[PDB]
Amino acid sequence: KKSIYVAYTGGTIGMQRSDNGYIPVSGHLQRQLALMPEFHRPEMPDFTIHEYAPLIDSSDMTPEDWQHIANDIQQNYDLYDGFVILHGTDTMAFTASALSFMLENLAKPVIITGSQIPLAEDASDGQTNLLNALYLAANHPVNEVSLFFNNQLFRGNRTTKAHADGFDAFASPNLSVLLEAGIHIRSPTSNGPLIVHRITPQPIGVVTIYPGISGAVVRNFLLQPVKALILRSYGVGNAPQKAELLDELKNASDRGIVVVNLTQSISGSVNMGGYATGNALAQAGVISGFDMTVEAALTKLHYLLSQSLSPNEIRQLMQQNLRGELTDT
Amino acid sequence: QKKSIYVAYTGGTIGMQRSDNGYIPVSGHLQRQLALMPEFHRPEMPDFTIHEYAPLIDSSDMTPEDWQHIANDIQQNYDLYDGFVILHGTDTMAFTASALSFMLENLAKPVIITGSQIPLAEDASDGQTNLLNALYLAANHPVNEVSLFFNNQLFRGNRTTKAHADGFDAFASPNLSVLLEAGNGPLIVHRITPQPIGVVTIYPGISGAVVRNFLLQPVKALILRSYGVGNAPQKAELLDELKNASDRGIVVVNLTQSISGSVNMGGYATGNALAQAGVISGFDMTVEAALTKLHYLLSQSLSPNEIRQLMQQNLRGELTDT
Repeated sequence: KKSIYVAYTGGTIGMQRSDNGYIPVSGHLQRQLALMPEFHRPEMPDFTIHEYAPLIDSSDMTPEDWQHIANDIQQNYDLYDGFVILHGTDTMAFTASALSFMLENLAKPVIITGSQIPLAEDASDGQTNLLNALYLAANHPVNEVSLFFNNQLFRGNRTTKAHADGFDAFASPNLSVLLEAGIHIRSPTSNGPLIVHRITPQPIGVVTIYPGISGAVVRNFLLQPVKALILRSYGVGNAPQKAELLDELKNASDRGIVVVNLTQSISGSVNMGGYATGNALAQAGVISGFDMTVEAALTKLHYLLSQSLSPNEIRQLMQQNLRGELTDT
Repeated sequence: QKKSIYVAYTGGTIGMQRSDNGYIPVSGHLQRQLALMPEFHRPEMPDFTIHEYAPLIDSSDMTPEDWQHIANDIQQNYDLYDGFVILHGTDTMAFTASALSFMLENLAKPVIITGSQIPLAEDASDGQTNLLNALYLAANHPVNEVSLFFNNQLFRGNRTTKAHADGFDAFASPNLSVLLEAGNGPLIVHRITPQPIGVVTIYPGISGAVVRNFLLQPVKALILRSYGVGNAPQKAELLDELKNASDRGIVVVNLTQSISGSVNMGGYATGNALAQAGVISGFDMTVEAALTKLHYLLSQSLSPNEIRQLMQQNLRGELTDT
């Protein structure tokens, strides 16, 4: 019989509906699951719940909380066959992305999921989300950080919260789902032992270009203590041919700031290869973020900046597919 | 006698020639080609006039000054035609459509912005179908709004964003159904000038220090892209910087990072800590609508409080009441 470790970090799935909003009730998740017979069928794995105290609203997640979850998996790695993380939906995609970088050579499934509604309610997907995450963490041989939502298993570092709320809140815009669990439509390295990278908060600006955007506004984004800037640009990665903008980006890159080009588009790739582009951004030292989500690029920069790497070492690794987060152009 | 449509060729690939050195401008190429394409001259097609801008604008180089040039061009032609088709590069098409929706008050004729990523001539090119369809719809199914037409879909302009980084299905209107699946008072033209706006995305552990720099001079407004239905970390380090900015007259607008759905933070009726820090809801606006709407409002003689009020009112169909 497989055994799964479940961290209840937070989220509405285990809470109680009240007039004053959803409220945490200690042990409520575990008491309810003991009485839901679907969770105890012969084909289901055994599972153990570690309920965080206090639970975290995912909007209050920090990189220290990423590290706490990674450490929890590392502590428990040899004791279980797989891992389920229960988490609020607001920043679930950030946590999934961060954990994919942090857990190198992962060779057991880690599946993050949750629900915006207490799981006893008919409108809640929490029962089906946790049932499937438990079953797949036990039986499905994808040894990656995945996110389960609306009967779909997505690669964690390709996920974004695509709808503000609702049962279909997550998408993987630049990668096919790993698995459909309900209705059907017609892989990174694990060679060598688990390595759990340390991550700390990093001063990163995430900004959007728009017509007429000033050098003065961009200069402010690149003031200390910024170490890296994610620029959200047009189409396949285009920005205005404006010396006052390009000069500020070049000054930043020349003093070791890592400046990364992502598209404002929901889907598709930046096409700005460093040796093979006329993009004036590339001449100002900006690197391509290919088809990364904001979540992947922001967590990948945390991962790389938290180690002992030079600016040039970070720029190279930002452009390399490390954990399945980006597609070669 | 037929409807008459003014076509401004402002820029984009549609009228250009493919070359080893990428697309090059050829003055008069679009107009010459259309004269020889019989589909443009059938009974249901309007009469049209092409005006080719010189130089053409690469839409990635668009400024608010170029928004104004296009608005002024529509104003000067407004009484001479039944409707207006603007040909434009795809990179910033949604920003121009959004800006023109605010600038052209009491618009009572169709304005359709469109374009193509392939020259008109090229086999199975959307140049021919996008321009042909836009001319057909402006004449035969007029919607008296700034609309964006692409890939057999007529979208409300100030509800559009670039969906795919490239390709035939470049545009979407995530928070409003298409105006068409195609398978009071006189015109006032408002002035817009460039405005110092910061457009930022929050993330876990974002610091007070980084947020403080987003709000330094000359910033007059900040679009904050936040989580889900408009949530941000509860930490005083962030909310204090936003409250200090609002207290000195900076307009801070809450948009969702989600491509679809709404911020849920009505001004008088929200437990949001953000609202206590002076942050206002941008409802379900696109980034394009919020950024162009701020340009529009900051370019007039309105106080910060007047801008905050008008930012939360549906002025041109850009946002939905919660």
